[PDB]
Amino acid sequence: PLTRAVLAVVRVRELLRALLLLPFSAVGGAVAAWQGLFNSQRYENFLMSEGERIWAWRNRSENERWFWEVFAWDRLIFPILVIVAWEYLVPNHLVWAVLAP
Amino acid sequence: LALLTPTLLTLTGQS
Amino acid sequence: EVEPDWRSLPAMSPAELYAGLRARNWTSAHYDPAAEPWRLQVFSCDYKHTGVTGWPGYRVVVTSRGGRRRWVDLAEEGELVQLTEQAPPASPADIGYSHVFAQLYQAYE
Amino acid sequence: GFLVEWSSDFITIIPENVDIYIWNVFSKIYRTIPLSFISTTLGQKMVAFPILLSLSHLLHRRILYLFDTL
Amino acid sequence: SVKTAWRTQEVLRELSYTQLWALVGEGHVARVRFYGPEKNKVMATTRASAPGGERLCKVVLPPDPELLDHLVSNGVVVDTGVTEDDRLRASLLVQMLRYTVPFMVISGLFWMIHTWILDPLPN
Amino acid sequence: FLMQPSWDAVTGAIRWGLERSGLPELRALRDSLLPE
Amino acid sequence: RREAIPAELLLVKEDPSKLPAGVLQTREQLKQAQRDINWAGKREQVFAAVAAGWHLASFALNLAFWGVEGMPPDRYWPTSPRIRLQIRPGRYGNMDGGQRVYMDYLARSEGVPLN
Amino acid sequence: SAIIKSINNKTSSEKETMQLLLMSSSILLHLCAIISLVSI
Repeated sequence: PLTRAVLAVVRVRELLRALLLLPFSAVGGAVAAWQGLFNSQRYENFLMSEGERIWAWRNRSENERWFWEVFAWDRLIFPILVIVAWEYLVPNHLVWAVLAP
Repeated sequence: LALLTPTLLTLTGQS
Repeated sequence: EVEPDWRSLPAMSPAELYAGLRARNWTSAHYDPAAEPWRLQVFSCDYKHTGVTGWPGYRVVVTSRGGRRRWVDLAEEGELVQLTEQAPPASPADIGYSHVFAQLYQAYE
Repeated sequence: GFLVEWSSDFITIIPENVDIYIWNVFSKIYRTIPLSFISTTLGQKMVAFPILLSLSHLLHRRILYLFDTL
Repeated sequence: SVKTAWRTQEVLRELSYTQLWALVGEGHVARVRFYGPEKNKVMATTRASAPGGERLCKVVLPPDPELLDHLVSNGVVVDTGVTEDDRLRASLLVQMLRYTVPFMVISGLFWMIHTWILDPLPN
Repeated sequence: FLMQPSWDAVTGAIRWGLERSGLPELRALRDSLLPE
Repeated sequence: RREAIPAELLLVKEDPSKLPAGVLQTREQLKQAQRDINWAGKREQVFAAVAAGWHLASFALNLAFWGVEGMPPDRYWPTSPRIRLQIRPGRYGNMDGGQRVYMDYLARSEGVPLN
Repeated sequence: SAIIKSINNKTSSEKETMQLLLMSSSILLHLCAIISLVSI
């Protein structure tokens, strides 16, 4: 009767000790679930299907890729901005409006 | 910064 | 008095406060003795330097006969004038707290 | 000693490993800018989506290129 | 006339300084907003009763101390382009700018130590 | 301090923290004055 | 031993109806004042919390990436900036005693502790 | 506070355009200064 009473006391205090750390273990279990999703074979199948999709998309989008990488800023927007900005400053002379540019 | 200068020139009191 | 909730409170323009204060200033050319009483509470901010959301200048809470309340935002001291001055500032947009304080000072003559 | 360094070119003394490391760290730091910018600026309300996409792309590439020019 | 043209892209009409006076006199202007870096331009929104309905007109103001009494006398409602809501968003932006530097340095440190040890090149 | 982080703040903070915890550094002073 | 004080010499006596007009506050009013008191209590903390949550969301997003797995190779952006920028040595500034120091730089970059 | 409030008060989504222009031009000024210095 006495030893099981001591066990009942340790059981109640174990209830309290388990509940006081419940947010910590909750975040821990959520992290375990999170990192468990990302080592299956299912995630590997997803990664390989995405690889195929990227390959298909890259073979159909070469003109737009070159446009957005080499042509958009350097040869379309930058010279327009530069000329408009220069002519915004720079008083209404002729040496400054036409000849020096 | 020359576009916003008429706006920001009230923090000094001038026009 | 407790600071109201400036988000959920109807607003009033500074020019409206200026005109309504002229209409209650017996030394002005726009007096009318049929005006309803106003209760003005002039608030200044104290969390200006310690805490985001502080504001400059003054804020007036005008309560009227209906028991309802409105508020005016007098940042921006408009144009410097003395207290013994009766002339609007050439633009309804140059009304700051200097003109409002002029009117409050002259009303109690 | 110090003179063999002080009297030679500097891109031939320094390996490429450090350039690759700097570039990797920079790339990883600034790679979330398009999504961040897009999600910030998005709160005839839908005529602005293509322009926000354009600005995100151009801004990200400008940052990379400024690293390059420096 | 209005009857012999195509409707095109609502914009701001222009009053000189005088039909503004007559219009605010006849009780037709309904609300006025001041703007301009020197505070001498007006955007005036009329009321339905006017000839032409609610429109948005632009006026240039050359100093006239009779303006304010004229406006406030005829029930016009002046206005400033700021609501507590807008100021409260500017405050939020200032706070983000305040925080941007420490977050930047801790991100830089984290990515340095990540690249260096806990995810290097394979060999 | 969280609302307006500043470097002066962190310096003063670490100084006060030394005062509370590790100003007894000046007791390690006297304790290492043992060999001198 | 103690002395006694009449409990009518310790309490004020006035009935609210002997007050000016609007001095008595209703419940409608008094509750709104408590609402404003609470909101003013939490205002600054709330705003700083939002302004930091923005940055934290950005950092969590950058965390979710974790690397390159999922990113294919790109030919406009190789991994070494010298390929991209066309940089190579010339004829001067090249000493035969330089390669030695070169190596130790390498040894200190790859982590080799020998030096 | 004063800088931002002034560009808000003076000149829909126009305040956002002005604020983005402000921040962008400031960062670009600092970067241009640094690069031009280091180019000597």
